[PDB]
Amino acid sequence: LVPLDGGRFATSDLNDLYRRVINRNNRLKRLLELAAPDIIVRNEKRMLQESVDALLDNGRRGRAITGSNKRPLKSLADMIKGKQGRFRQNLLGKRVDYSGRSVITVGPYLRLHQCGLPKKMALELFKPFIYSKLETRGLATTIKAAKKMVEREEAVVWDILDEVIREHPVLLNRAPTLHRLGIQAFEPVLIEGKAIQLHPLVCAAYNADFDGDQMAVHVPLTLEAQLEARTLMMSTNNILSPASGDPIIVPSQDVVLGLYYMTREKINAKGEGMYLTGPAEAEKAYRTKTAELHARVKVRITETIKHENGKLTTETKMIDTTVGRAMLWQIVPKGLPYSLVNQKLGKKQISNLLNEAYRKLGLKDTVIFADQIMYTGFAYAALSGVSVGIDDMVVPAAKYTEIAEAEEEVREIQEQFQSGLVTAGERYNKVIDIWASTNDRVAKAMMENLSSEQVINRQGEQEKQESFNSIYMMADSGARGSAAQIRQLAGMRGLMARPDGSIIETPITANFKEGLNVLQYFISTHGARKGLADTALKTANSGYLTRRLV
Amino acid sequence: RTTDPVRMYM
Amino acid sequence: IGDDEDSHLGDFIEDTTLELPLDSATATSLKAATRDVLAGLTPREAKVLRMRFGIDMNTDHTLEEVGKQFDVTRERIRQIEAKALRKLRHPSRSEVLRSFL
Amino acid sequence: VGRLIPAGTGFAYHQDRQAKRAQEQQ
Amino acid sequence: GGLPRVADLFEARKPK
Amino acid sequence: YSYTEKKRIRKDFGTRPQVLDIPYLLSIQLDSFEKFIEQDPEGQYGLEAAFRSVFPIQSYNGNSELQYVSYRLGEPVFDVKECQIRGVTYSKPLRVKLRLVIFDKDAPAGTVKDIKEQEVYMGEIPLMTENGTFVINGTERVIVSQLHRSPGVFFDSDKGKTHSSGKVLYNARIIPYRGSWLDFEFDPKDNLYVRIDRRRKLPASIILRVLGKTSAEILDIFFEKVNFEVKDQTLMMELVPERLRTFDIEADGKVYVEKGHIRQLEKDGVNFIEVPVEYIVGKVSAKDYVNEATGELIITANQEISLEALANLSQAGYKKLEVLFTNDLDHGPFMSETLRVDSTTDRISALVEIYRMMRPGEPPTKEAAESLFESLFFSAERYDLSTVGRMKFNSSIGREDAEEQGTLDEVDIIEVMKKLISIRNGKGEVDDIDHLGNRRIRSVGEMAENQFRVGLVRVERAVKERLSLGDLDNVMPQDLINAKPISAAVKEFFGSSQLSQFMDQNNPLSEVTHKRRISALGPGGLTRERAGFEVRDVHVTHYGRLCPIETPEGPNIGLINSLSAFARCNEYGFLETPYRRVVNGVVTDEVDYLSAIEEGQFVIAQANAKLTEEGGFADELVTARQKGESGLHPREHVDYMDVATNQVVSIAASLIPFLEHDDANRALMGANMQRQAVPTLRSEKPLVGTGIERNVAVDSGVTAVAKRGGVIQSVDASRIVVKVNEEELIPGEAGIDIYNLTKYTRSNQNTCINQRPCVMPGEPVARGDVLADGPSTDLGELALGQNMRIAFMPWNGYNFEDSILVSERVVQDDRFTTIHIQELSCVARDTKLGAEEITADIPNVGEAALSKLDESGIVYIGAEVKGGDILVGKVTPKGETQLTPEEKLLRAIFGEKASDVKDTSLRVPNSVAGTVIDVQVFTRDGVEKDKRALEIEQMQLKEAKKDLTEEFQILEGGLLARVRSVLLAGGYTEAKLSSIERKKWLEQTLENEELQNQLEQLAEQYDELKADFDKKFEAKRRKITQGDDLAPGVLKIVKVYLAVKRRIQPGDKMAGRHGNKGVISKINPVEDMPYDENGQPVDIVLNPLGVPSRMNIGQILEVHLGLAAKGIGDKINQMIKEQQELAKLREFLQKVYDLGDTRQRVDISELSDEDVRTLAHNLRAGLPVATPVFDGAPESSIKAMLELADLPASGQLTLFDGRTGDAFERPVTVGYMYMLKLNHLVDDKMHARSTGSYSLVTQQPLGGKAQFGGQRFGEMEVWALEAYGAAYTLQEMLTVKSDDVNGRTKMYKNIVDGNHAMEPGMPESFNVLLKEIRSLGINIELED
Ligand SMILES: [Mg+2]
Repeated sequence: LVPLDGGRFATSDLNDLYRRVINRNNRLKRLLELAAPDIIVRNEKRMLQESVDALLDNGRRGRAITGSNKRPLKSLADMIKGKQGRFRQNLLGKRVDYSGRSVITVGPYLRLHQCGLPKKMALELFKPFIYSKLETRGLATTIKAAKKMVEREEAVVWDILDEVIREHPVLLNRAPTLHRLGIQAFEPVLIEGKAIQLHPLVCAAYNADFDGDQMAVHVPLTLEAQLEARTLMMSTNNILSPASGDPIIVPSQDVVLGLYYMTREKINAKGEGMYLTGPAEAEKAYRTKTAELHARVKVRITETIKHENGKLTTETKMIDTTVGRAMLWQIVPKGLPYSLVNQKLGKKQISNLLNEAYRKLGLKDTVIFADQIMYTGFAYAALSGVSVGIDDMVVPAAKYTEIAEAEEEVREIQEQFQSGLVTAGERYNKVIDIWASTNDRVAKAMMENLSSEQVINRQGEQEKQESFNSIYMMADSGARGSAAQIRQLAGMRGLMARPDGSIIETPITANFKEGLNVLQYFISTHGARKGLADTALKTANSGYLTRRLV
Repeated sequence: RTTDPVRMYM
Repeated sequence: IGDDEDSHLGDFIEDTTLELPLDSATATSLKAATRDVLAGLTPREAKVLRMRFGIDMNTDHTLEEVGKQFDVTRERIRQIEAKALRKLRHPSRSEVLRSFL
Repeated sequence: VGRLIPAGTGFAYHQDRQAKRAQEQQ
Repeated sequence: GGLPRVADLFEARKPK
Repeated sequence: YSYTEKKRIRKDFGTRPQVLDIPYLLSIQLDSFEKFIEQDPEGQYGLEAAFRSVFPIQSYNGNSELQYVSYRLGEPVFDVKECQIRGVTYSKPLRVKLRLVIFDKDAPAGTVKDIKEQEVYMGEIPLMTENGTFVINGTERVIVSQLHRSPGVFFDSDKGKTHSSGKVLYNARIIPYRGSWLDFEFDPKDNLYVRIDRRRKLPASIILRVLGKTSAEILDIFFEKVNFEVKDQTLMMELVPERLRTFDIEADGKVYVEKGHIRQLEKDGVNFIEVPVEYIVGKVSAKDYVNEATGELIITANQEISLEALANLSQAGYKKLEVLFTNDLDHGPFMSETLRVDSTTDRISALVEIYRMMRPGEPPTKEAAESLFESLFFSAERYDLSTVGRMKFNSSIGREDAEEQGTLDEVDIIEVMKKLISIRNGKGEVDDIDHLGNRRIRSVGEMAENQFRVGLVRVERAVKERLSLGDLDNVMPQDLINAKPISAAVKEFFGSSQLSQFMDQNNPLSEVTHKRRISALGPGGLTRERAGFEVRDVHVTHYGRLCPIETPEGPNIGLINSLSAFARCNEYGFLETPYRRVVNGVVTDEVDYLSAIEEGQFVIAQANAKLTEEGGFADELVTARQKGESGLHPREHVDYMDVATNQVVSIAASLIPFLEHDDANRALMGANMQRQAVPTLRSEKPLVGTGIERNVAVDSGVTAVAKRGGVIQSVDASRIVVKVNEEELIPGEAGIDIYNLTKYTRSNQNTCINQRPCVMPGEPVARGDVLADGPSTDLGELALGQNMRIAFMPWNGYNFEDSILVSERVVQDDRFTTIHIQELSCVARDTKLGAEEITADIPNVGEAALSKLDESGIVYIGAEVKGGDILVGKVTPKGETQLTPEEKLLRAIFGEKASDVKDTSLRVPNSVAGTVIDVQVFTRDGVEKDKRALEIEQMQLKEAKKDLTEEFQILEGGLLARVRSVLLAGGYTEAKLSSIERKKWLEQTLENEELQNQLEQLAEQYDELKADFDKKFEAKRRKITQGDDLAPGVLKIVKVYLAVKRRIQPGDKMAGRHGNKGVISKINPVEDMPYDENGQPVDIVLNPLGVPSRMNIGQILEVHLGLAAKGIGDKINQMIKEQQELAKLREFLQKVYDLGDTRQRVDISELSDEDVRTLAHNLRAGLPVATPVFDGAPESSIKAMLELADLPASGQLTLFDGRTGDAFERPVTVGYMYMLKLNHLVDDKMHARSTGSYSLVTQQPLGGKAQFGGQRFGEMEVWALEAYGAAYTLQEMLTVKSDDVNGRTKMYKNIVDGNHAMEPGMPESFNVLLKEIRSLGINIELED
C-alpha cells in the first residue's frame, strides 16, 4: 500500500480480502462472546468460509467478489497462475538490465560478424566498463568524476568506449524468437546515428525486413557469457539451419539479381569470341569497355579440386564462358570446380555454391565467400540498372482472343442449360473448368512472350535468346516473384472464391496493368481479408503448438 | 440447489 | 492502464527505497579514500578521528570516551581533532576527497 | 530457481555435483 | 488443413 | 471555378461526369448530436425521449408525483479554447423544469391539491464542436460509432457441427435493446425447448401455459385438424383435396389407386371417404372428451388413440373425432412431443417451474412467480423492444400491427415459434448475421441518451423513495433531484468508454477517418479474442456502405471499419447508399438512397457502364449485380446505377491514385499509413492526385473557410479581417468578419498545428473560399507529403529489402523536417514536511544552469534548452537524513552542509533539444502569485485590451461606413462634418425637435456603445484574473512548451500511398546520386524488386505521370523565365488542359491576364493532375503527356553513376512520387538502459522508454539460449540482470573494478512465489 503522485494510494486486492476475513472472524468471535442465536452464528461461519475461499481462489466457489471497479478481486491463486501469473511473467521470462532497442537499417559494408551500433546507445549500455577504464588509466580519480565526464561526452570518453567494445560481443534479438537463430552474437561497430545496422545475410535468419522493424540488444557481462557468445552464438558459427542442415545465410534479392545478371549470356555482344588469359584480363576488358559482361569468350582457368581423400589437383585449361562468369570466379575460393560458376546463377545455384564451399572447404572459407558474393552481387546489381516500367508488363495478344472464345462458348452452354440438356451443377462445373483452362492458356502465352526474344547474331541470321525483361529476370533468378505473380500482372487474375469458399463463375479477366473495375476489386478484397485474418489466427495457433512442444 | 449465502439466509 | 487490458498499474510503480549501485560504489570509494587519507596521519589523530566519527566501528563516541583510552582529558582530544581537521584541509592531501562533494 | 541449466556449459557442472552427491551418500 | 492436422497428430487425438 | 481553386486548376483525367457531389464527411457525428440535443416536439429522439421514458415519477402510496415539463441548455462558462487551455470539459448546463403536484388524501385520488414548479440543475452535458469533436478534461476526443446486432428476432442454425450426426439444429433468438433474451431451440430429439437469459433449458410448452393456454388450444394453434365422423355406420374422413396429392379409397364412382394422378380424379370433387380402422390407430387426439354420465375423461388431448379408446368413444355416443396432422416432410409432431415431455399441467405449475429456473434455491410462491414473469418480458420498465427492434420483429414475423409497442406478447411469441417450426419444416430460410440489414449503426446521440437514462433511473429511485414519505409541505422539487449520479453517468460515458477515444490528429485525413470510423467492439459488441472469421469477412452488402480495403491489419482486422464515401445512416440506424434511378431505359440523375434489404431486390449496374448521348445504356447486355451476385443482365432489366466510381472505397482509399492497379493487401497499408503522415515545414501539393483532397481539406476544419464573401481587408500571420459584401449583411451588423489563426499549437500526437494565410490584402473572396491553410494543406488541397524524384534501381544494397536511399539535398532543403511540440509539467504540491516551492535558489546547482531561469524560477520564453537543462526550479522540504561516518568526516573537513531542501526540478528529457515557446502558470485560489504569474497576467490583459480595441475599431469602421452610406443616400460634403472635431460632434447643439430628437437618441446610443464592450472586457478580465481549480493538495502547476525541429535521418520510416513503406538507410551525398544527361541528380532511390511481388503497379504509373507533370511545369517555368507573350502561354495552357477525352473543360478565354499569370506561377513546380479511382488516366494518356513534355514515352531515362560517371547498362524508371514521413521516428524509438528504476514487488527493471526500462527476455529467448547451450548467459539474464538484489550490485562493483565475474543468487521472484504458496496454506520448502 504505497502512495502515488498527488496523494493517491495504490493497494492490492489481497489487502481487501484479508480485511474481509479479519472483520468476519472478529464478528464471529464477538457473536460467540454474546451467546448469539444459532442462525446468526451459522451465517457468520458461512461468511467466514466464503471470505477464506475468495482470498485463496476467487470465483471457484461461486460469484466472484468485486471491489469498487466492478471487477473481480485478484487472489493468491490468480497471482501464481495464468499467462500473467508469476511463473510465466516473472520467472520464465524477465525484463533485464544492460539492454536496449532500436530500429534496424541495412549495412552492406559490414562483415558477417559485425553489427552497427549507435554511439550514444553503446555509451548507455557499456557505462560501467567506461567508468572502470576511466579510473584504470587515471583520467578520473573517483566514480563521480567518471560519471560527470561520461555525462559531458568528452572525446576521451569516446576513445574509452571504442576500446571497451573492441572485442566485446553483443547480442541481437528480434521478436518473435521462433528459433534459436533469432538471437545472435555480433561484434559492435560504432556508427553515427540512432538505428542498428544489420548485415543483410542474417535477415533470413531473423525474418527481418527494413520496413520499421525493431531489434533488441543485450550486453554479456561475465567472461563466461562473452565466450559463450563468441563460440556458440556468433553469426559466423550459425550458417547452417538446425532444422535441416541447409545453409541459412544464402543470398536473396539484390545479391541474387546481380549474380544472375552478371552470369547471363548474350548473343552477338561486344567482345564476343575474344581470348582471355584469365579472370583478371576479363575484368580489365570489362573496365576498359572492350567487352560486355555477357560476351561469350574463351578464358584460361586454373582450377583446383580438393578430393575426398584430400588430394589437391590443379588443372589449367581453356573454357568457353562469359566475362562476368570469370570475374565472379575471381572471388571463388580454391578447391571448387568451375562448373558451379559456368552457368546462370539463380538462388538455387548460389545456395549450391555456398553448400559446396561449406562441405569441401570449411567455415572460414564459406564466410569469406559469402561476404564476397554479397559484395559482388550488390555492386553488379547497382551497375546493372535494372528497373521496373510499364512497358515491361507485356500482355499477350492472344489473351483477348482466348477470353472471347471462352465467353462465346459460355453463351453456348447457357443456351444448352435453357434446353434442359444439363443441370445447373454440371454447368457450374464446366464453366469453372473452362475458366481454369483459359487462365492456364493465357499464362502459358504470356510466359512464352516474356521468356524469349529474337536477336541478330554475328552471321546476320536471327537467333533465339532468353529475354532480358526486368520482371522476367526477377522471377527467373528467384530473387523476388514467381510465375503466378507475373500471371496476375500481365495475364489474368483468375477465378476467386466467395467468403464461404465457393468459386464465382465469372473470373477477373483483367490484370493489374489494364486495371480492375469496382466489382473485380471487391471480389479480390473478399479473399485478401480472408488471407489476412487466417494469418493472424494461425500465428497464435503456431505459437501455442510451439509452446506445447517445448 | 443454490450457492448464494444470501438466498440461504432468506 | 489506458485502453490496454494486459497492462496493470502495479507494473509502473518503482521501489524508491532501493540504493542505486552508483551510490553504493561511491560509498565504497569514499571508504577507501578516507582510509587512504587517514593513513597519512600519525596513529593518534587518525584513531581520534576514527573514534569520534565511528569509522570502521559500530558506535560514535563523545570526547570523554576518546580521552579515556589515551588517559588524556577532553580538551586535548578537542584540539587533536582540530589539528587533524586543519591538516586534512590542506589541498596537498584533500584533492581526492573533494570530488565526493 | 536461477541455477545453471543441465545443458551445454552447465552440463559438466551438474555432473560434478551428482558425483559428489553419490560420493557423500556412500 | 496442415497446422490443425499437426496439432492433432502431436496430441494423439482420437479420430471421430 | 472558385477563387481558391482558380489559382491552381488540377487537370482531371476522369471521363465520367458526376451527378452527386460528395456530401459533408462529418455528418454521421453532427447529425447524431443534433438529434440528441435539439428539442423534439414529437418526443421521440434525444433528451426528451429519455425524460418522457423516466418521468413521471409516481410515489408508491400515491401521495404525490414528479412530472416533466421542459428542458434547456445554459450558456457555457468557457469556450473551446479556454476549456482546452485550462483543462476542463467543454459543456453546457442542463436546466429542467419540474413540477411536484401534491394529491389530497381526503379527496378522491387524482385531485391536484397544490403545484410547485422549479428549474432543476441536472448536470452538465458535453458539447460537440463544429468539427465533430469533444473537449473532455481539456483534450480532444472522438466517439466512434458502433456496429451492433439489431434488436429483434433472428433465426439461425448450428449448420450440423454440434451433434454426432448432421442434425442441423435450429434456434430463434429474441434480443431487445433492454431486457432479457428469449431463446427457442431444437434438440436432437425434435423437441421445441425454451431458454430465458441463457440458463437451464425447459420445454417450450411452459411459456405457452404461463399465458393461460390449454393443451387443446396449443394443438389448435400449432396443428391442422383432420376430422373423422361416423356416417351410415361407416368411417367418414372430411377429405381435403390438397392433402391426398396404402389403402383402398372410397367413393366407388371415383375409386383412386388402392394400396399403390390425384388431381384428375379430384376434379369431380367429393366430400366423403372411408378408411380402415388401422388408419386411426396411429393418430393422436386433438381435444379432451368428457362423458357426463361417467364424469371422467375418456381420452386426453395429445394421446395415442387405441382400439379400446375407439370402443369407449363409440359407447359414449360420440360420432365426431378430430386428430392432428403429422408427416415426415412438411408437418411435424414437434409441439406434441414437447407437450409429452413437459410435466406442466396448469399455469401455476408453469410459473413455479419458471421461478425455479430463474431463482434456484428459493421457496416458490404464486405472487412471486407471477411478478417474475410479468417483469421479465411484459413490463415496460424492464423490457424495451425499441422502434427499430419492433420494426425488425414485425418484418420477421409479418405482423402489421402494434408498431408502437415495446413489450412481447401472446401473438409475438406464438408467431416466432410458428415461424421457427416452419423453417425446420422447410418453408422459410435462416437469417444472415453478418448481413448489414441485421447490423445497426449506433452513434454519439443514442449512447449519450442511454447513459442519461441510466442516470435518470438512478435519480428516480431516490425521488420515488422521498416521495413515499409525506413531509412535502416545505419541500421544493429541486431538493429531490441529485444531479451527481447523472453527471457521473455522462462523464463516465464521455471519458471512460472504450468508444470515446483519443483523437488522431497527425493530419486532417486522420481526423476525418477517425470521425468516420465504425467499431464492432465496445459495450454491447464483440471482443478481440472471441471474434471469429465470419464477422471479419467482407460481405456482399458492404458494397457502398463499408470500405473493404480500410481496416486495421492485426488482431482488429474486420472489427474496425470505415464508412464509404457516400454511405449514410437512415432514421433506424441502417447504412444506406445512393443510386441513380433508371427510368424508361435512361439513367436519370435522381438519387434514391437504398439499404441492403431494398438493395437485394433490384438489379444495379455499375458506374463503368457505357452510356449514350440520350442517357441510356450503350451495350445490350450490361454488367450488374442482383441479390449480391454479379453477372450480365439485359439493358431493360436494370433498375439502378452507381452514382460515383469511388462509392465503395473510403476517403483514405479514395486518395490513392491508380488504386485499380494495386492489390487490396497493399492498398490496405497505403490507406492505413496515409493517416500516419507528419506535417512538414512547407506543405506541398501532390503532383498526382485524385481530386478529393479539396473535400478533405475543407471538411476537416483545419483550414479557415470564409463564412461570408467579400474583400479581404487585412491579412497578418495570425489574423484575417474580411469586408463583407453589400448583399450578405444582416441589418444592423458591423460588416466585418474576423478569423484568428492557430499558431504553433500542440496536437494530440505532439505535432504542430499551424494555420498560414493564403490571401493578400485586397483579394476578393467568396463563401467557402480558403483563407488560411492548416497543417498538411496547400491552397485548400490536402498535402500530406512531398514530391520527390525517384529512380527505381538497386544501389549497392542500400535499398535492400524495403530500405530507402535518400540524397543529402533532401536534408539540406528541409523537405521532411517536422516541428514537434512537447508539453512538460512541474507540479508543486503540499507535503507533510512542508510546501514545495518554485524558486531559483536550487541547492547543489551552479550559476551555469540558472542562466536561463528568471527571478521566479521559470525558464525564459525563447530559450534554447538541451537535455538536463532546468526549466522550472523546484525545491521540496526533506526530512532528517542519516549520514555515514565518511560523509560526516567530509562535512567536518569541508563545512559545506546545506540540505534543508531537496532539488526536484523540471529538466529537459535527454536527447531532446528545442526552444521554449510558451509557459503557463496555474495558481490555486488563495496562494500568492509569483512575479512570473503577474507578468503573464499583465501580458494577457494587454493582449485582451489590444485585441478588443482593434476588433472594435475595425467593426466600428465598417458600421460608420454604413452610416456614411445612409447619409450618401442623399449625398453632401462631409468635409463640413470633419470641420468639427470628432468628439466635439457630441458637443453640438440643435434646437429643432426633428434634429434634437435625432441627437438625443444618437448620444444615448453612443454612450451605450461603451456599456456592452465594457461588459465583454470585464468578463475577459474575470477569466484571466480568477484562480484555477486544481486537484486537492496541488499548489501550483507550471507548464512549459518545447518546439523541436526533427530532421530526416537514417532509421526514419518513409512511405508512399501504395503501401511501399521503408526505413532510410543512408543519407548519400549529392555527388554520389545517379544523374541524367542534364546533370540533375535523383533524391531518392527505390528498389524495383518490391514492385512485382507485392503487385502494386499504381506506383510506377504514378511515377511516370509525375515525370510528365513536372516536365510540363518545367516548360511553363521556361516560358515564364523567357518572358514570352501571354498568348503563347494561354495556347500552351489550353493544349495542356485539352489532353485526352476528359470530362473537364477548362478554357482560358474567360481567365483574365492576372488570373493566367497567377495560374502559371502556381504551375511552376509541376502541373497537378487528378486520376479518380477506377476512372484514372490510361497508359495512352500518360504517354501523350510525356510526349508533350519532350520526355521518352517509356518513362525511362539514361542515368549515370555519380561515383564513376559510367552510364548504367539499362534505362531506369525516373519520375516523381509523393512520399510521406510517418510518425515512427527513430528518435522516439531508440532506447538503452544500464541500471535504473526497479519494480516494487518483483524487484525487476521497469518497462518502457518513459520509465528508462529494460527489454524483456521472454520464454522464447530462454528457449533459444537453452538450444544454444548458453547456460552462463541465461544465468546472467535471470539472476544478476533482473532480480538478484545483492548479485546485481556485486556485479556492478565488480565491473567497475575490472573483475568481470558474478556470484549468482536466488531471484526475488522465486521468493515471492514461495511466500505466495505458503500463503495458500501449502508448505513449500527448499531441502538441503
Ligand atoms: Mg516488417
